[PDB]
Amino acid sequence: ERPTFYRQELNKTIWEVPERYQNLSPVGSGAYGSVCAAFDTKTGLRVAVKKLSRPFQSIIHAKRTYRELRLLKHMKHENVIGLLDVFTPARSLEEFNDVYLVTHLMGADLNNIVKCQKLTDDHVQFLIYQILRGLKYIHSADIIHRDLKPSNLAVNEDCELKILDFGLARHTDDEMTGYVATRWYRAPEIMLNWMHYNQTVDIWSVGCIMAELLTGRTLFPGTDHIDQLKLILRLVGTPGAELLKKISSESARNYIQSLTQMPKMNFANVFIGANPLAVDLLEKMLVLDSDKRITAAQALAHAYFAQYHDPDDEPVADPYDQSFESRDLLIDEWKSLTYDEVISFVPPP
Ligand SMILES: Cc1ccc(C(=O)NC2CC2)cc1-c1ccc(C(=O)NCC2CC2)cc1
Repeated sequence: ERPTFYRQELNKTIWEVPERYQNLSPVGSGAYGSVCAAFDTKTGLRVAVKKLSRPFQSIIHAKRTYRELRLLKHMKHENVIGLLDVFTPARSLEEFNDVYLVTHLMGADLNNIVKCQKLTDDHVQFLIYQILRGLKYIHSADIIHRDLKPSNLAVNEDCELKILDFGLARHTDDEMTGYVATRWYRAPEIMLNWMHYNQTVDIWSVGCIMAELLTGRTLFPGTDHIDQLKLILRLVGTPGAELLKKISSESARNYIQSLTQMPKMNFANVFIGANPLAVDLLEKMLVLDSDKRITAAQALAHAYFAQYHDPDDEPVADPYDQSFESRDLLIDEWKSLTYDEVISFVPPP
């Protein structure tokens, strides 16, 4: 049964949304795309409404629209952003051309938390616990976040946390250039394209985030890719023979071999005053060889989280069929698939 929709101008375009959503107000300062906060009068929830920009203008846009909708429809986990609603004012596939995604709105991101608050060790435990609990779920569906950073960890007043923006990858070279947070949380294998990477890139990012909650300071605030790699290698040491062999980029291998060999530093001296259990977990996360990093499931059982860990309440995801990713389709075929997903949406309980 079709809701009645109303129109207003927001973010220099016409937003057309069901009446249940009231007091739309732009948020994010552009960062999360075209997102408005709203009040969902039907549920009493503060919601975030994302209007997809030009979702079917190219094959690339059409496929990424389908991708985002597929991802959100799948994720049903307390620590992972999920889909409250998805709609279009279109009454048929022919007229279908805008997609609006509705999620919970959290009051802040972690970037603002670590900037404006003092985090106790207990706050760090709880926050990192929740990130790993959400990542266990994401990783179990064979989704890689690839871009985990403080600004995509959404947090309410009770420090309850949801992970945003997983599996969408993105980013231009210019965006990754220079003294920029966009690059500081990236695993070096993906920063320098050493090899075909996998979900283990996300654990590096968690290590960088955790260290920063502990010290209040960016762990590897490189001024550029090369300066960042040097900051990283000073802390964790230069690669050994075994890791070198795994760098399939011959070019990248050759460069990294030009560097003066350095040993791994003592993490107790780097993280003075930190809980020894935090120091140990950092050591297990910040391993240069991605093969040897602790996994999210393993990390949840680490002694640092003894107060939060519950093995009966760390769920995994239902199978996520992402065979569409291998598929070459036309714009109108991606658009039809997206429409089927809009039409079949059933809201959460
Ligand atoms: C609305 C929306 C739609 C999609 C996605 C997403 O992650 N998609 C990728 C597929 C996973 C995210 C959102 C969204 C959810 C929450 C906030 C929020 O609370 N921001 C932090 C506070 C402002 C300080 C912003 C955007």
